[PDB]
Amino acid sequence: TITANVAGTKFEIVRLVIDEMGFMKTPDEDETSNLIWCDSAVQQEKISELQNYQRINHFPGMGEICRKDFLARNMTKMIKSRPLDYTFVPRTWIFPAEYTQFQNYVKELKKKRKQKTFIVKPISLIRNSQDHLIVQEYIEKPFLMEGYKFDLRIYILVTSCDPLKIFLYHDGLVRMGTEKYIPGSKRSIKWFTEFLQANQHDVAKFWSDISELVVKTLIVAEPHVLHAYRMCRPGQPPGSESVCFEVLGFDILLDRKLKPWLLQINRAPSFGTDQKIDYDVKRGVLLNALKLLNIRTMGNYRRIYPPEDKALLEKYENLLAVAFQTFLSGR
Ligand SMILES: Nc1ncnc2c1ncn2[C@@H]1O[C@H](COP(=O)(O)OP(=O)(O)O)[C@@H](O)[C@H]1O
Repeated sequence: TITANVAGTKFEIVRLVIDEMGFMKTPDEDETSNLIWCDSAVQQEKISELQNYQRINHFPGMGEICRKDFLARNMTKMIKSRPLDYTFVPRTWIFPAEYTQFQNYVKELKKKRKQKTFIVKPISLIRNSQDHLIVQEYIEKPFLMEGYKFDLRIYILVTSCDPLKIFLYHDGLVRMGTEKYIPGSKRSIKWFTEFLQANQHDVAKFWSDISELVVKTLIVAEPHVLHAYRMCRPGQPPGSESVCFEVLGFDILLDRKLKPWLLQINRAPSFGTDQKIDYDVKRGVLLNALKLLNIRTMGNYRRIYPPEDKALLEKYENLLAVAFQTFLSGR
């Protein structure tokens, strides 16, 4: 029947959900399983060994948008081509590569008598070495919740890279700060939207900005993923359904003007469940994801690609044309 291999997971909610969908757990050494779940990223050879009926929870080449240094370099090549479309990414400087370039930006800022804050990630701040770090402009005026800075963790389901299909879960995690903000309690996004409603903010625009952010982010990753997949899977017929799917964890910060900024993409987000908020959300994320796969022999998900809007789809396909063009230039 429909079987599963949960040897590569350490989270009970993953096993719980898979057991709840009706999957029969195979012994760990069994590679025949219809579904193969692994927490961390998989070797490309493992994806190449799959059969066309099998489904694994990771795309090959997704590290181009998950690794903060790769994400910075690729987005940079994209900003230079399409700056108006990609404004959701704070300026980032990869070290020890863009050291001199970063110093020049500080030089101009000094002469202009202006000041900016900068965050250093693997974490500390700076107001202006040969180590592998990254420098990023610091969003100084974040959206505060009762005087508190918070983080958004949204969950993205990518079911295919050919044709590209992207789903956005309309719920997630909110990580409020410990001490109040000046220039960790957990909550749900569903609750945060109800907050925005009571405080009269456009919840629809919030989701729309988030959706466009994700698609345009995956658009940057698409040429990397598509090539890796096709070289990993040379035995797939022209219209063969995707062997790979993936649940990505987007870390996102909103500024005072409720503009969503991309911080990182986690291809291996913790599905741990110590609290009830973690349970309901993450179970719903995993359960509905397997539902959409429809493994044979949506719920709180909304398809953001391909969009029902024709005009928006045209813009996306234009960006994809640029993404693939930018892709060939680098390699
Ligand atoms: N460019 C940035 N601008 C403003 N605040 C940021 C920025 N980057 C991170 N913050 C904060 O830094 C924290 C993220 O820490 P990070 O090391 O990148 O990931 P992790 O959560 O695993 O520690 C978040 O609280 C986030 O709000």
